[PDB]
Amino acid sequence: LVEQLKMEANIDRIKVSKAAADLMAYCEAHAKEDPLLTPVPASENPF
Amino acid sequence: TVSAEDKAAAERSKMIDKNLREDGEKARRTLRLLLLGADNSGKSTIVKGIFETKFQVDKVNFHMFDVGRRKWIQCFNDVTAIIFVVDSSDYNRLQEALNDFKSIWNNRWLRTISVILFLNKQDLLAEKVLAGKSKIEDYFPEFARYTTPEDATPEPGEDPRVTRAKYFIRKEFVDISTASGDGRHICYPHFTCAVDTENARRIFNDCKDIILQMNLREYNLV
Amino acid sequence: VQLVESGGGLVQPGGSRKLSCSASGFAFSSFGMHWVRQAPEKGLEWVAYISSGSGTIYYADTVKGRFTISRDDPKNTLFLQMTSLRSEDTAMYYCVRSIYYYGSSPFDFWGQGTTLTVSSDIVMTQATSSVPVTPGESVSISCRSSKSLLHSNGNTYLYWFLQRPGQSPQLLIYRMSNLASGVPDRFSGSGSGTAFTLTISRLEAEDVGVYYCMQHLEYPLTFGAGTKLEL
Amino acid sequence: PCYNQTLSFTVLTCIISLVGLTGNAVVLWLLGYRMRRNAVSIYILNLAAADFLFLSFQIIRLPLRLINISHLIRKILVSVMTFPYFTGLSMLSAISTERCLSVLWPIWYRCRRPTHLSAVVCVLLWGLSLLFSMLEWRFCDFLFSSWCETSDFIPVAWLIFLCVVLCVSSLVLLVRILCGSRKMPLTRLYVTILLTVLVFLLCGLPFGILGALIYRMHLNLEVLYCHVYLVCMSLSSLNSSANPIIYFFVGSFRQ
Amino acid sequence: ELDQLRQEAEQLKNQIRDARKACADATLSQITNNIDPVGRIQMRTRRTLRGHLAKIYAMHWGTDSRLLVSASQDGKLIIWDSYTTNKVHAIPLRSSWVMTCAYAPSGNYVACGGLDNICSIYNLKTREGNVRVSRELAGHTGYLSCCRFLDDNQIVTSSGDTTCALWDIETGQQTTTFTGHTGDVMSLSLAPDTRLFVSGACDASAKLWDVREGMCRQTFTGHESDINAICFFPNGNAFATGSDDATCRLFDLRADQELMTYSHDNIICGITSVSFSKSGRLLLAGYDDFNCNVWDALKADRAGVLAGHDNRVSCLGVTDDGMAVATGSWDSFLKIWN
Ligand SMILES: C[C@H](CCC(=O)O)[C@H]1CC[C@H]2[C@@H]3CC[C@@H]4C[C@H](OP(=O)(O)O)CC[C@]4(C)[C@H]3C[C@H](O)[C@]12C
Repeated sequence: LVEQLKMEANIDRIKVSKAAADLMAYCEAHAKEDPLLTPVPASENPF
Repeated sequence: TVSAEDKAAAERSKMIDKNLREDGEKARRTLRLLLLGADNSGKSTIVKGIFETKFQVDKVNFHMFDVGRRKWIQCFNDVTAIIFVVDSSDYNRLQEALNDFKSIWNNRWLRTISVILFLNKQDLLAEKVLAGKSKIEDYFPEFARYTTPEDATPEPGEDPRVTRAKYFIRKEFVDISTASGDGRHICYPHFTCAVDTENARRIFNDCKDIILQMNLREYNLV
Repeated sequence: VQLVESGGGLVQPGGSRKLSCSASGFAFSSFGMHWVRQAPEKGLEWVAYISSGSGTIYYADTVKGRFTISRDDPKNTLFLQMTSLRSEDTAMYYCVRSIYYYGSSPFDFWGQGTTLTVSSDIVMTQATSSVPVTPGESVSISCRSSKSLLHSNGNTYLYWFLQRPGQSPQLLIYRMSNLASGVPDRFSGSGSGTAFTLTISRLEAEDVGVYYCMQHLEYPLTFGAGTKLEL
Repeated sequence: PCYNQTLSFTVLTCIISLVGLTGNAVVLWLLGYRMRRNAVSIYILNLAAADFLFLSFQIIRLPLRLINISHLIRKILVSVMTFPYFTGLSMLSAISTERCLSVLWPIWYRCRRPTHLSAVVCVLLWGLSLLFSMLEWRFCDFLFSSWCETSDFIPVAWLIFLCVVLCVSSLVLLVRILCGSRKMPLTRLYVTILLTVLVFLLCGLPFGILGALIYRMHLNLEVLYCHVYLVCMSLSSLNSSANPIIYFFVGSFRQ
Repeated sequence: ELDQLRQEAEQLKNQIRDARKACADATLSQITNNIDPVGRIQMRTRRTLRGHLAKIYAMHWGTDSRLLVSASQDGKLIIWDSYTTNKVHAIPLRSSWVMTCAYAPSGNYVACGGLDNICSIYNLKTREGNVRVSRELAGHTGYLSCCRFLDDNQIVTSSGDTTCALWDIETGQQTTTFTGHTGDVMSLSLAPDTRLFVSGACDASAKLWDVREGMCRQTFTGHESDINAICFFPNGNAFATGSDDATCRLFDLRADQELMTYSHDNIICGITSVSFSKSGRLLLAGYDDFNCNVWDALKADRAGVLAGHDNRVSCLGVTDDGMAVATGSWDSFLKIWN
């Protein structure tokens, strides 16, 4: 806390809008390659 | 159909099922107890990571676990009973023991686990009371309003004052026990002299009563 | 990790002989065991299989009723009893361990052989029986199954063994893709249904020998004819 | 219908059978998949199945007593229906004695039980209820010799044995409960034990004793027995209807 | 002296809070309000893994997404083949009190730990056809709440001693010690790149630790209760924490503040386990209400309920391809959901 609090005091903090935008971009980019979002046909479902 | 290797894998899984069933059958006939105490209470002297002791009485096995809390007490959910050991010789830490018992009794995950209470000091309590150096009423001002009930089970070699103090402490634990229990579990208060050898029998009888209560509860009798 | 077998000898035709396989260094109780015979001139031929826990028993269609395979897990040993020996049975017998679970590699270890002297199944055929090779080159061998070894679960049950003459055969690649534990990375198996191949790159010493491809799709466990490699 | 006063009896028995099927179906569905089957839940399960069969044959049999009288297939129907009846009484006795044994020896019941005795007793009692169906069936019984032609009181012996063992198990449980430490939950344990005893005796049992006495003395229902048989049938139907209630829904709604 | 240090710490905390507030201009809810919702997600249970005789406390999927390890209170570590429900392995443990599972990324090893304060690494793929304990890592003064495999030789384990430890398995000794938590650390989540990890503790704070440096880089304090579970976002620049206050929270590594709260008025049960979908759009959250929940990670809207357990859901996992989600509960049953 003597120096760690000051070490973490100055972080390269980008705006919350930028973080939200990149999170949403990642979510939309990979939304077409996972099965829990859109169910896959039973032919390609191992379970 | 499944292939030959898949059939052999299924056979291996069936053998594993049989081994697990056998292990569970052997482990079902043991009773798991959770030993708890604050300090200098003689928890390890009750019966003559985790310290685990197995003792067998009346052809039944008991497992006693002590850990040397709100997080790891969650694991002991299927334990048959919590054995809480209290040092009654002193009174400065007696209220700390009362708060500890209240916290354990009112724990969310221990809402169906009964407690066997071992007030571990009997002779030391007698010496402390008879000496008169320490005023028990000073720590607990409820002595003026507390009187020994008409129905008493004193031993042959006892003094009325020592019996009154012992019953006061037992009552001071059982009011906490009975305040919020909803009937799902019951505290079993006892008194040991730290030299008494009939302590595993007491745990055995209390656990038999606990198991009887569970049988009555989940078989529609209670 | 040791399978030492005893038995064998001069037996008159129609006689009976029991031969044993003592297993040490591994959990014999959890391994399904095989007896596999090979003729003095011909290749490998699976004989019998005793499962783990003795729950499942299989024999070849040529020795059914006259051979009895059993195991003694507490004694960690395997038994093969024979009845009515014939001259077409005299061979060299191998005791093979094989454990079956997901990702397992059955036919891991083959014990040293016992020499016995008496005096519907799918076909795995190796087109080439002997090829000339030189160290440091690249060679490829192939064999064909009677029917596709691909299964509905995506596993193609093809196993490659290298005899290395003068010693018992050892597993090289299993399920036609996977590599056995301890074999060099130069070996590589591939192929599709009814057509599989094994490629050896930069052959070194202790590589020449007879290569057998066998199937584990159905329990008759047909072996290949073998493919000898020579300098 | 000997002369009259049958439509109301049929309607009441049909309503009781309908609610019995409803209760047995819901309890069977709940216990088949949404249950753990610890030690006695299997007993409630097969008892509910037996009751479902019992009121199933009850609904199959009773309403045709008014139309297209044949007096022949009804004997077959009651003979078939008496098998789920004995099955249900047998599992009632099994439940009673299992509770008595759990109270008497809790350590053995929890620790030393084989964890499969319930299914063994299940199949044994079902197979035994397949037996003792030859009470009235003195028809080509001798296919060879030492058999009771008319006075075959073995089914009655089995029924009375089930009754006495159930009663003695309940009595022993009550004595053990009253002769120990008193936490005093003796307000609903009394009512549930007495209710089980009554629904076993005041209902259900009258049908069995009527059947035993009717096959003991060959009575053709005459002109005065056209009302007591209907009463016994309705009592048995009510017992089979209320059995799933008292044995599972009381516990389900208790918490 | 002490007063000056306390005043300096308070001023630094106020400055950090002001910096976080200045970097907040629009919440993710406002940004994603103009986005089509996930709708209703109906996962059905395809496989049920029976064979555990006690409450299941942890599980971990394999990297091949077919084998899964599980630990229960009966002192058995069981490796299942999820496709066939076949039991690939089942081995006993020295201590029956085990509350964490780890599956090596290669699959050659598994890990376990609990009230014995020892992390046991078991070798699966070996000779002699049986798995044996390959290593016993000791040095934690408290119970082990989570353990994760950095690789086949490194392992990060968080304990109740209010610490985490990076061990080299070959040496068996602690390579790095991460300290700074004031309460029992209950969970840890390795980053996808495996260079830093987040650890949640009983002090209602989630701390991001750099594995290479060995020092805490960021601290997040949004919860008001012990953080039971933590899960890194698939991107690696965010994570989700689940605590006893019946709320989940989304934090960012670059924004240094909470993003969304996943809570409902009808939910009062604490969180026991959290997980993300493959794309990170759905946050799977195991609860104490005997059932799991699916949250829209971008809109904080419930998508569905995974209610198949008769007791609380203790462990959760999602396969690397996201095909299935495995939930293990205290009713000794593991269920795979698709
Ligand atoms: C439960 C007992 C078995 C006794 C025992 O196991 O110890 C069963 C067996 C045969 C059953 C009788 C058959 C015909 C009897 C005469 C009438 O005939 P129907 O209307 O046509 O049925 C009415 C039914 C009837 C009064 C049945 C009464 C009773 O239910 C019996 C006796």
